Amino acid sequence: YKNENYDISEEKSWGNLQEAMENNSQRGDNKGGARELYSRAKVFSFLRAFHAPGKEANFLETIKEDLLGEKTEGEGKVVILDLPSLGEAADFFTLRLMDLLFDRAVELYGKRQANFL
Amino acid sequence: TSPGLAQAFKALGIRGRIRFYTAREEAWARRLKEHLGTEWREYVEVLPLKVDFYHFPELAVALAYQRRRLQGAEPPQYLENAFYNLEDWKHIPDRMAYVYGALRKAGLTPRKGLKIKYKNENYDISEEKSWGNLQEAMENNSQRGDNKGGARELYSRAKVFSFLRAFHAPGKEANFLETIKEDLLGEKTEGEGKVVILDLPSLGEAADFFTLRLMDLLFDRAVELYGKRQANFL
Amino acid sequence: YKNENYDISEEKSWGNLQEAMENNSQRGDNKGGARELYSRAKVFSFLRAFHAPGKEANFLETIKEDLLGEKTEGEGKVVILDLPSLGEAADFFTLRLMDLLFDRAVELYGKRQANFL
Repeated sequence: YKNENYDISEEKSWGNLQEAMENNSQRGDNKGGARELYSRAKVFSFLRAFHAPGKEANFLETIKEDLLGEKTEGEGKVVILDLPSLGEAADFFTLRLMDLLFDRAVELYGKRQANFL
Repeated sequence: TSPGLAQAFKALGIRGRIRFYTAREEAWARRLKEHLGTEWREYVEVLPLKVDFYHFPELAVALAYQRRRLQGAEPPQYLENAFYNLEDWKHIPDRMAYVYGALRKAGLTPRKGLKIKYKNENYDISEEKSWGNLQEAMENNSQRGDNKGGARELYSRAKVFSFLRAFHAPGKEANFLETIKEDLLGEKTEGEGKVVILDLPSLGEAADFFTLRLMDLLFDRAVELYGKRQANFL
Repeated sequence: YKNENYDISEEKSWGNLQEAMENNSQRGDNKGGARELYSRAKVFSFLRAFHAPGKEANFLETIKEDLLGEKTEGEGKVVILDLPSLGEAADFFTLRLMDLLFDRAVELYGKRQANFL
């Protein structure tokens, strides 16, 4: 932020970040997308269920590497997803995973086949 | 046991009428030799579908501008500016350095001896040491406002050209789109027939882009010939 | 442009006009319709087929004068259009032509009749 390096993992540095972020721009001029997101931040509360702090995991990428990876070519990997454990976000994740897999398969076209069901 | 057009033409004695475009020339040449014999070059002509993107940077920007765009279509602003104003940049060697640098940063292998004119010193992209010196010089200038945006955005966000590695062949200067137009509607290739067969699967994910662009090119030329001669192709 | 007069026909004056346009436009402040059109000029490239320098270069006005001109009242002039020569731009032109003619037919109501097929 600006030119200072705050550590949001710490309570005091996060408080300093919040104070510097809110107090400086006390003019209400050009409340763009980012500022209004910060104002309406409460819309992100439901993500606390399927969130784990810090793994660079992105299980969608893991599934993509399992089914269409370079070093996982062949090997016939069977992927089973426990959709009911995802609650109300199952449809979104299913659609995004399907789109990602289809785009990867299209990119691989001309070299090798996707070969999965 | 069902023959193709190349084998049908050989039986009928029709020579020099098939032009085969593919990105797998070696694979098809071996197959052609074992079916049409040693003299297979008298019936089929094999031509490459790969293009040197350094020679035609306008094809590189067009391919990236019309990519997958997962679900919500979000054409980035920096690609849109480069897509519309690339021809203007060609008259300015300073801006064209960022375009060539963006291609080299993505991983596109250039031809040997290729040189650019960044600032006032001639650098060698094909040489690894000189490529490093050019890369550092592009950060020394990029320390103030300068010309942020336009060409500089392409160099910074040069990962959009990563997928072009499959379609790039250094030192080609072919432009098969213009070659096919001359084959079918060329002034000197008047009549006399010409069968053009395109190996679409070898073009991967760019087959849809090149097929639509080729048909637009051919249809516009056919309109220009109206009142003079007919297109006469299927 | 501004207050200086140029000659876009001449190469050097056109270059001076370009220098005037892009030299002072290094602000990016509220890009409007005109500047956005200038930045996207290639959209007009397909018009190169139908363009012809001159002043009385408008076949629509000539056809309007032929079919509804006061000088050509009566006459019975037969107008035939070679539509295929207009390529992919025929439809538009045709529509426009009709609308133009129709407007004049409304403007002459009470004075005379259009009288054409």
